[PDB]
Amino acid sequence: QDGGWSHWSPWSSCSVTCGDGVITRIRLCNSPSPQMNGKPCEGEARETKACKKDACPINGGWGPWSPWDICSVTCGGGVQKRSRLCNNPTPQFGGKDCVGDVTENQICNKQDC
Ligand SMILES: *[C@H]1O[C@@H](C)[C@@H](O)[C@@H](O)[C@@H]1O
Ligand SMILES: *[C@H]1O[C@@H](C)[C@@H](O)[C@@H](O)[C@@H]1O
Repeated sequence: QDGGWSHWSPWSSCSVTCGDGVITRIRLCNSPSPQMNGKPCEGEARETKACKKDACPINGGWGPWSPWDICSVTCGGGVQKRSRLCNNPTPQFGGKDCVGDVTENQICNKQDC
């Protein structure tokens, strides 16, 4: 009794919901399975195909902070600024916006005036 392949199983769904992945389907050497010294089934027991979905969301990421602006003062109470860019990367395909402020403030040179 030589082995015989069962019918293919239904194709699975895409391995991913976005971007590229694969759909798989399987067979069993059980229709009939091989007996002792009978020929085993010839071929593949699994078949992986490829599926392509829409691009995955790209969440925003902050770029480097700009250098601190020079202090508005040399003694008592200064305020210097600093800025950011949400373009490393820029949000795309429904990705989340960067979290946080685009600009930063801080007191400086607050000392003996
Ligand atoms: C599965 O992957 C996530 C990241 C989103 O792209 C969903 O829309 C998709 O179903
Ligand atoms: C700037 O502030 C003035 C008042 C002086 O104290 C300078 O020495 C400082 O750089």
